[PDB]
Amino acid sequence: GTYRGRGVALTDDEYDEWREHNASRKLDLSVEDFLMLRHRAALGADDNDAVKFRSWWNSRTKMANDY
Repeated sequence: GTYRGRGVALTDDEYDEWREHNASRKLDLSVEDFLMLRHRAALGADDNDAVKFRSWWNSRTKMANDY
């Protein structure tokens, strides 16, 4: 996967789609946080924020797991 904190630009879609994540989940989250949520979901970590991200994002998009 990508990274976090290191000026992460993330894969092309998901970063832009994070701006949508901000909208849809009615939060005001930074990309790093997003990248984590998707990271865990995509890769194989099940931290609840990431799983609730998964649930929401995978009913609609189902991302582009660092593709």
